[PDB]
Amino acid sequence: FIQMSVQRIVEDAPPIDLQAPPRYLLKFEQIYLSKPTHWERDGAPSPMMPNEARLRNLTYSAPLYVDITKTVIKEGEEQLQTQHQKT
Amino acid sequence: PGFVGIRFCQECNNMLYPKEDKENRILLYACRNCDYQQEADNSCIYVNKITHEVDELTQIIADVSQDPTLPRTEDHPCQKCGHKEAVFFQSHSARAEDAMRLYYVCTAPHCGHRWTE
Amino acid sequence: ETRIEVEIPKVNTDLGNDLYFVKLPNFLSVEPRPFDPQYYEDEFEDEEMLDEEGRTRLKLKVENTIRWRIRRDEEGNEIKESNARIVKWSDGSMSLHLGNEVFDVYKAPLQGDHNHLFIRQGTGLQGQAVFKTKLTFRPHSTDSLSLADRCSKT
Amino acid sequence: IYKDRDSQITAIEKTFEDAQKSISQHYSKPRVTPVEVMPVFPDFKMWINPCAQVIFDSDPAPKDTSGAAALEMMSQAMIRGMMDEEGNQFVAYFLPVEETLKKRKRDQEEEMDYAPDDVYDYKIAREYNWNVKNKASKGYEENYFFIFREGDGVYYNELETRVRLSKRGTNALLVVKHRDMNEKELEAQEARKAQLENHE
Amino acid sequence: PILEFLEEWSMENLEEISPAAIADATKIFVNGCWVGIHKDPEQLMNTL
Amino acid sequence: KRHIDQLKEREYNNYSWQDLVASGVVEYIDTLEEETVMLAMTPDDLQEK
Ligand SMILES: [Zn+2]
Ligand SMILES: [Zn+2]
Repeated sequence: FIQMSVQRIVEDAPPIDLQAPPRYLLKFEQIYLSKPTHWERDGAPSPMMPNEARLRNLTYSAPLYVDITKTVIKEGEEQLQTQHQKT
Repeated sequence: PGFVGIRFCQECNNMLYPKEDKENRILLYACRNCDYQQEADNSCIYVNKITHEVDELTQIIADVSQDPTLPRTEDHPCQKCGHKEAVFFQSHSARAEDAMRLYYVCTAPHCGHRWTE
Repeated sequence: ETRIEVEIPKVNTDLGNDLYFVKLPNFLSVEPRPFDPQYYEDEFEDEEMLDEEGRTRLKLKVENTIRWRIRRDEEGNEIKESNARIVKWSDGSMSLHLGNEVFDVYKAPLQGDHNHLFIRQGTGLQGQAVFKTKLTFRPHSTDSLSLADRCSKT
Repeated sequence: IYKDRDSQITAIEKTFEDAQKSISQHYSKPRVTPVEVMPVFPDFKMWINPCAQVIFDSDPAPKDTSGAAALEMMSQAMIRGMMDEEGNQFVAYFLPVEETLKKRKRDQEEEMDYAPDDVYDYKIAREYNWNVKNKASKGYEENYFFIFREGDGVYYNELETRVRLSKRGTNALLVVKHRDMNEKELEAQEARKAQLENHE
Repeated sequence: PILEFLEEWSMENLEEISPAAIADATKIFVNGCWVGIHKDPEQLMNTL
Repeated sequence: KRHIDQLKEREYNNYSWQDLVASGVVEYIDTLEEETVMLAMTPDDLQEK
């Protein structure tokens, strides 16, 4: 599931096109996964070990990131393709 | 008599239905969407075999001689080629009440002779 | 008997004593060109597009690749030096020593398969030998798309 | 570690230095001594010849020739492309006749490559449909075979072409007369020899 | 990979054949899709 | 017997269950395929009788 199905689900999703004229694409490209991590208020990273998750009643989970490319077309088929990485 | 198949129009390839020649008293198979017609030869437009005396040997296929889960015997050599080994089995088909009868198939490749005893 | 007369060149081979079929595992690679530090072209795959999975694959490819180089001995003679050595042990087992990494070599009979060695000559293939045994390599011991910890929460 | 070009070269050079360390004791079993330590080199001699892996669906050995002779017969078999009367291309599998095997043994014992005036007769054994996969075909897994030459080393060679034969009355005698290599074939051998040389 | 091998082998696609050939041939299903027919099922099973 | 010999030393030689599957000596059979299998309970069933 982690290694194949998440990427398949993301890629199979139809890109979203919006009309207010200007139009947008917003295609999701590739997924990244970090290791299970906890941040306190300080925000300093630390690996969340399962025993700490049991003791502090945390969820043992990993953050999921995706590459998103946004393109805008208004006139003259001018492409404003911009890419947001690790969203 | 046996079952009477169906005929297809030579033009539209649709099913031909039976009609009679009122003036000539002859049986015709006549299309119903086009205007094709034909002269029948069987004269039997319908059959219904209640007793269902159907031959199970016709349905057996010789490939079952390759099934490793079938029992094999060396006491019923096949007439067609005299090979000594055969597989045997029952009919296992609905419309078979006294279905404990055995059927035999020769295991020699390229013979595939089916029979009963 | 339709006699088809074909003029084909005689291929003189030397297949030594033992011929083994080898399916290289994904972690072992062969570089056929000789290693010359001056002429050694590196992969240098685009840093950018690699993922942690690719990097572990690249690292494993650098250390576990069979290479050979030409070194000049003191007397100027070109001696071919290999980076891999196969040791025949007294018990009959073979281990592949690649640098410091040891891979166990298993001799398995290619039962059931009919792998033959042929040589392509012109428009035909000339048979040379039949593959009887397959070698499989395994690291001798267990002791032989991810991302790094995000610096800030999200 | 191996982020920089220079760091990769040093690590490879370190592997060559480590391979030069004499191997005296088994890495795990103290009572097991190395009988023979052989370096692994590419096959500098046989690389000139394009080797193919042929996978037969069924055993190609002639039914009647069991044992040691079938392996020798199969090791000298010839496959040639044949066009049926209908233009369909099939591969005929030819096995050497007993007379050819004796003539061939004479050549091997007399260290003569081929007797120029000797006709080596091959008899067609079976006709196959051929699937050929070359290095350029998408998905070709590069397979190697290792040759153990006692006292010299272990030599690896690539299987550039994979031919899978699937089973499809032509008493065809393939009459082979050996000739010397033409210039074009020799040039092809040099091009293959150059793959083992560091392309300046 | 299995579909590639089957096409590569002697299997006939379903659009290529004529319906007359189905009667005596072996239908081939992959993950429930009827993908073709074969004339020599036994040796195909041996190969697979 | 040679497979058993190699497995007895799996600690050292690293010969594992995966090598049995690779050498085509063991197979995974699901229920549908089991419908077509002729299965011996023990090797004593293969002895001639
Ligand atoms: Zn009609
Ligand atoms: Zn018979």
